Amino acid sequence: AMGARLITGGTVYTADAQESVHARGAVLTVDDKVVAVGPAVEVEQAVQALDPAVRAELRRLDASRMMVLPGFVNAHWHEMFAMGFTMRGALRPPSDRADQVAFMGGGGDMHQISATFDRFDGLIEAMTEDEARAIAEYSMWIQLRGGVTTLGDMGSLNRPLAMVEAARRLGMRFSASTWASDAVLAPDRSRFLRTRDADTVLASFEALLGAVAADPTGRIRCRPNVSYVTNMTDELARGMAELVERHDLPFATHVGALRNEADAMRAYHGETGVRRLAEAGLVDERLMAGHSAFLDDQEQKLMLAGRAHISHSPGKYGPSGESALTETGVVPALRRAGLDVSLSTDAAALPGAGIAETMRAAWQMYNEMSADQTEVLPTDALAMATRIAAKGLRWDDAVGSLEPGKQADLLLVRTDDWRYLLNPRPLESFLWLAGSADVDTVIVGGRTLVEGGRGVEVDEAALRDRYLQALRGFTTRALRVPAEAVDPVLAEVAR
Amino acid sequence: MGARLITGGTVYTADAQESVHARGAVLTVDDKVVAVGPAVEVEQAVQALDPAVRAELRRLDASRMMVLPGFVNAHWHEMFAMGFTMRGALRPPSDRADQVAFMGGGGDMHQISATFDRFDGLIEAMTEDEARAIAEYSMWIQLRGGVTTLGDMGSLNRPLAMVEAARRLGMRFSASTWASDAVLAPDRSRFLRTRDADTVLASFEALLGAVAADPTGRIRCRPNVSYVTNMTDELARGMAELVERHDLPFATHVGALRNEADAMRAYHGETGVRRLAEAGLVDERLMAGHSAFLDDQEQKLMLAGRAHISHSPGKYGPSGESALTETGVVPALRRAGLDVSLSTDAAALPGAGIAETMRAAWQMYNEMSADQTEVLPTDALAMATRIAAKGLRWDDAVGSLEPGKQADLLLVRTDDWRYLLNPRPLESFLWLAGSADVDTVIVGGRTLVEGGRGVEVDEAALRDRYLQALRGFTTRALRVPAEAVDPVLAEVAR
Ligand SMILES: [Zn+2]
Ligand SMILES: [Zn+2]
Repeated sequence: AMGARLITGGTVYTADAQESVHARGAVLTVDDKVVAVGPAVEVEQAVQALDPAVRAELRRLDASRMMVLPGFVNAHWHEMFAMGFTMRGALRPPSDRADQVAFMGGGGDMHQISATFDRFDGLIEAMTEDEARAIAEYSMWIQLRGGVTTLGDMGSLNRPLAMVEAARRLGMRFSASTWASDAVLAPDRSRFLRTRDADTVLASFEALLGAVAADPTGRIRCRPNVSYVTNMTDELARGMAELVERHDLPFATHVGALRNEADAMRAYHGETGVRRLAEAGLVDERLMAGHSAFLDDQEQKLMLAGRAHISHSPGKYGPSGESALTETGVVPALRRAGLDVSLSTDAAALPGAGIAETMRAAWQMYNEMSADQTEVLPTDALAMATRIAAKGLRWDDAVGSLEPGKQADLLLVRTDDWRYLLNPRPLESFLWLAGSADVDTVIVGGRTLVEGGRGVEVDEAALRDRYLQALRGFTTRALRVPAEAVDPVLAEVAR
Repeated sequence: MGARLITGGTVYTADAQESVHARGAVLTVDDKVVAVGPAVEVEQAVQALDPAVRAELRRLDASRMMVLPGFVNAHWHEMFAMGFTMRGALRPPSDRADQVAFMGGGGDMHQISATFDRFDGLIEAMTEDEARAIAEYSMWIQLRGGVTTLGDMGSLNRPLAMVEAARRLGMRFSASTWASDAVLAPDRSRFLRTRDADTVLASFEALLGAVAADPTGRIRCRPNVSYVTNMTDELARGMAELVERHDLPFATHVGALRNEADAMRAYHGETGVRRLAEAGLVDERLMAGHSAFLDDQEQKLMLAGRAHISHSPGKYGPSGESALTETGVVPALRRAGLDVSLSTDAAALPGAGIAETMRAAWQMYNEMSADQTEVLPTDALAMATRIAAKGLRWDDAVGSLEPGKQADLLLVRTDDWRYLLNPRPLESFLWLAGSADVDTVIVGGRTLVEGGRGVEVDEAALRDRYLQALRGFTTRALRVPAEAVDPVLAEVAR
């Protein structure tokens, strides 16, 4: 962006170190940065202290009927929209009555999960560049529409460079990754099959790192991940450790996700996920561990001693049949012991809970478990979806809070309807009765991308129609689903 | 009102089979559903009407919509009179100095008991106009969120003001009166009796007599006890006699808090469910609010009596209550075949509606059991419709879209990104939608809400009368200085 903007009159949640809230607050931005944030009258002094040239073109946004938030940082996300017709998706009968416990449910089917994750590379290769771009753009637009200004890929069924291109075009921030799986649990062999050379998987991530260095927007970073500790060799783990030290990067993986994980890990690898990561030298401040609930006392102590990070998705565990909240209570207990814990959406093949829905879930579920309405305050849920997530992503230098020097990444929500009436804590009303759909305005680096809940830098109808066309092509050609099953569903879409 | 055909959308019936019809239809004549099913089946029912009826048939195009039964919120309290005081409008915008209070940390049973015993005094200080203006706005919020049948389980309001508000808004209401005849005082080792049980019972009989004539089919009543802490044996035995004589449902709060059983034993010598069981109140009439802190014998009494539990998993966390995971008893009793419905409870400011509560149950019950099928989305719907109507003893008329039942239904728009390609729009609704996403509300075939707007109410007027009433009551009855109240009311974006 170019020029100064003053967003004044609303309640401003900063998610700074003090979790500061300013009723009748203001945010002054110049180009892509926040320069001043506080009470309207304090910020008005900063305006009078600008270069006259800058003040003369200052745009004033009246936000008195609005709440101002930092942009959501969704640090644990997967692009999976290519599986819309197959994965718990568009071909199910409308009735749910015949549904069965499957996949992640009932403790986890570890063989099926391992095998499914090892198949990703083959399905990515079956995708056209246009299908990748069209599906990435729509999938990432849905995140942006729900207030996500910084999105973290932790392993996607899509082409990394298609997703980088989608992020560049949409105007949002993206931490790109590659799919990394070099082992599969084969029960008929009584061993893991080493499915790939660790060094080839690491070279692919270095090729992505080289391509993202060439992007000049400052909006694209990358972070290597391992799909899941079941699908990781010692050689992949040691290589990731060496790569993240050499390039000074964050690192992400899924670990302690499922009840049946530890038993499969001991049987096939001879050791549980966190202890294998710890041996490789990966349990340290760089680590974002997805889920990380099924940890014994030694593994909890390794996470605390390393000052690691856990990303938690309490909005989506129930519908997947996962028990990564209440079966162990470990993630809330590690948060109480001073571990950084952020909130993330995870993802599915169809639209599911956004950050706003995940913030509500944490606020309900952590407080209920501890019989304590102060364990997660609404401003805690916000910090867990903004500043603390940015810290796990190692992007808190630039995003996650409204503070002088950080990027002008912010959301406006309308607070003038019955849901907000008389509440001096509009964030609380937002967690009670609002969601992703209630994000009104989205600004990234001082540029408005969304306004009145509408994209102002995209053709929403085009994003939708290209996604449906891409999904049809990929589903019929790559997934070999008959056109007879696909076309009736696409004919029912309300355009 | 005539015949209406609502066709083209996905129709959730919450009938006995939990039937769902993609490209389904609902045919209504006057106040009743006459046909529901596939569009082509229902189209046959249209051709089978009297020609006079068919000639004036109106068609609603619902092809871009999902159709639900009207939500039955069987456990609600009108508390909007406490907007400035109770966790409300005078708090600082920063939450950082908040402390565990009231229901939190196991429950402050002395403070809870004392607070509940003060209700009769505050209701008495209310004008009829204050009561009506606050009731109407409070109940409009329920209606706006898709609640077509609302159950009072003890309100800070005048019963007949709330009946009048329900009559005017066009929704269904089970009215109650406030019942508290004991308090747990810290200076005592036994309950202090505060009222004659017969006076408390006479108040409910005056309400029952006032609504007895009502011909609309929209007003019923159900006696409640506030909380078993504030109930004498004489009140309990009197309620039992009243509900037998008048053939009524019965509701109370029991096993709500960790610290309840210990206070109950210390002051009454017996826990809530056993005291209800002694009175003869643990039977099919009982809707027990919360009912999580039950030992083995009390769970057995609930199952043997075929009692009903109303659960509010949407609101436990923010109150610091642990009525879901600390015991896991409510999900376990549901698995054992006890009727369990979902309710909002209520607060003094707008909180989780039924839609938010349905999502909560769907996330939280499934996560606890590592089983995505323990509560299916259609289960969450049944728990907020047909099963709640059964607990309220109104399932004769409402709670499901079936021939003969009232034409009480909701339309939700399903044409945006949230719903795209999902053949289970209810699932997308629980993921990404809420109370605000209710588009149309029909009660007995009359449209009360359309495009998320009141059809036959001035929403700005309901708001402004509520704020006027709230100001009077807050400054006069709650003695909050005008200096604290007027700056808040001046900041309302009209
Ligand atoms: Zn994940
Ligand atoms: Zn209640």
